[PDB]
Amino acid sequence: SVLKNTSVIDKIESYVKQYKPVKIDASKQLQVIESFEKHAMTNAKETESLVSKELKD
Amino acid sequence: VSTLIPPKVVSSKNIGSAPNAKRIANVVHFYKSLPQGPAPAIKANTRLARYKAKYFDGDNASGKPLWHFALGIIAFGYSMEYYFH
Repeated sequence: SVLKNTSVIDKIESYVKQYKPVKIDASKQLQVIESFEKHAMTNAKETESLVSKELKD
Repeated sequence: VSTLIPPKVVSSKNIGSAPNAKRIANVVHFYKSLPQGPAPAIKANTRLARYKAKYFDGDNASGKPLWHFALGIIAFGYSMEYYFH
């Protein structure tokens, strides 16, 4: 309202409203991260098996 | 660019290098180890084991057996000293 002879505020506001869905979230990673986790789980379980058997020994 | 994972890689090699060789060297002898003087076998009898236990043992370890042997050889040799001269 402070601007009196805008002639362009409507245009930019319409552009912003049309471009409100700028982009969706990128949830692409669903298996490679799972691969890293399964490798880490394997390493952790073999590690703790080794540790437990070593302390018992 | 990502997080490599060191803290659970000890599975492939046990921690330490020099004591790894000594681990197998010192862990295996404790199984067949005498608790406290097991099977001492301090008693025997084969017509000479009593002499070994009484005199040839580590408790006394004195020169008395040598003197006894000398006395015995003197007694044995007296007869053939008489026989010869």
